[PDB]
Amino acid sequence: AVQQNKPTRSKRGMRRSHDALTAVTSLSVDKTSGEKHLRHHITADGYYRGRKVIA
Amino acid sequence: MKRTFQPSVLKRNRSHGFRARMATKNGRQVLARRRAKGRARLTVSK
Amino acid sequence: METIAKHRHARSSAQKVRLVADLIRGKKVSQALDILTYTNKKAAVLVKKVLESAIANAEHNDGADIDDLKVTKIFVDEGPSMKRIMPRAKGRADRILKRTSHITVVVSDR
Amino acid sequence: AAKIRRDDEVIVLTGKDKGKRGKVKNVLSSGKVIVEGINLVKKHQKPVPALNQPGGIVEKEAAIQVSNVAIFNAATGKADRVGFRFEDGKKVRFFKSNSETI
RNA sequence: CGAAGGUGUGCUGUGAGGCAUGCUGGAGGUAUCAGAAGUGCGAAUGCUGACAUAAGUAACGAUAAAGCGGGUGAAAAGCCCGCUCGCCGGAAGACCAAGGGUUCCUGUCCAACGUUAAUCGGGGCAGGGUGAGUCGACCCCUAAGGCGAGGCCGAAAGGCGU
RNA sequence: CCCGGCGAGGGGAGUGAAAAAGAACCUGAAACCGUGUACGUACAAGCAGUGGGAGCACGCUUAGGCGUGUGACUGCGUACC
Repeated sequence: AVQQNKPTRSKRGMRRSHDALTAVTSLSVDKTSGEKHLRHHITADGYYRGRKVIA
Repeated sequence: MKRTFQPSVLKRNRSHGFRARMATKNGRQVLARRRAKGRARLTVSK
Repeated sequence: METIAKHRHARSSAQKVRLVADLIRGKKVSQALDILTYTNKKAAVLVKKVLESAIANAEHNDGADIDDLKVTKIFVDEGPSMKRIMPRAKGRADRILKRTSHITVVVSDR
Repeated sequence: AAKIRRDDEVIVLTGKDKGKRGKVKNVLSSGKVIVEGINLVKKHQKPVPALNQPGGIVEKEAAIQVSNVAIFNAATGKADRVGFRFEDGKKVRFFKSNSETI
């Protein structure tokens, strides 16, 4: 099955109106090192909730 | 599945080579036509 | 003062890069860098490199200050396409397009 | 034969250096000459570790069309044209303003 | 002191059209009256090039299968080292002839090629590698068949044969 | 000189009458794809225009007007060969 008429750029835009991305609301700050990280994740230096975990 | 081209150098040369073309009056006509057109390769022989 | 930076003949589709470009239009530079660091997309790396180049140009060639900069303009345009051949069934061949884009970022202090 | 030759004294007829004087350094087969101190350009030269040569911006002469120079006549202080004639058994050049051998 | 061409604006004739001028361009244009035509395009499932739609949709090629630690690196699910697991074994192992022709080994690079990433490759670039009295070819001998001095036959070209 | 992987790509300085003359290089049309501004659109039914017509924004102004963009509501109206 295939189209009988060619769709328009207006309809292309209307269909695409649900494709936008969402950004992270906010980041968290560790209490000992001061770094920013994703909530419930460890930092890039190896801290989580104030304690060093990975050397 | 088996296809149509099955190579063999001896058979190629005995069928379309320079000496085979020279052995007959029509082969010489093929060679004259190809020289008149100005081809870079005249027969199949290396 | 406005400062420009560009990436031309980038290997990606304009439609795909615009999704990431739309996240940082009109923000402060620090906020924008934080946003880009946590987007799981391939276009984010390219856009981030271009933004960093623009900031360095504003510091070195125009005597600007980092704390006062904002992303005043950003856009993506289409580039040339490379053409390739892909075989299909029953001896029929199709055409493949490999699309590219140009990326432009403008930072300003006003 | 040729009317302009190496080691001559010439004056410039056209271009930005119109009016200056100099000497001919060498003659090229395309119809151009290199005159000393005339038609200078600034070249951006890249360094090369081999040959022990650094880079920089250099000034050097560029070739100029031969029909844009004239042979200088010190007696009159003016530009001139050249002609050819046989004197003893040899060809020679001579000035056309006063018919004097060069 | 700005030609043709490209792009806006103002005026003008019943129409096909005409005139003036701002920006772009960087060296050509042509009155009037006459003369000659490859002289005007929306259609021919017309011819050649460029670009859309479906759509960021189908698919990424045998259901033999992977886990973890260290190394290098701008970056490692796929490269290198180590331990464990799984699959073939009259083959999915080892070797010749035919066919191909540098794909072989070492160093260096990641644009394009590899249906994904690639630090990796049968990819790019440069250098190296094939040593015979006894292995093969050439050489001596003939099969089916081919060519064939003189010869027989056929308008020519040619056919069959010692 | 600077950002970047001793990348690709870019910003300055310098050359030249000119670099939107930078090697993918004279001029640079159209289809097709974007960024910014003004106005319209989430109770409304069809070849998408034509006649009538509020309101909003903007330039003149001889303060009397006019021009230019958009166009709610309403009569008529089923492409071309």
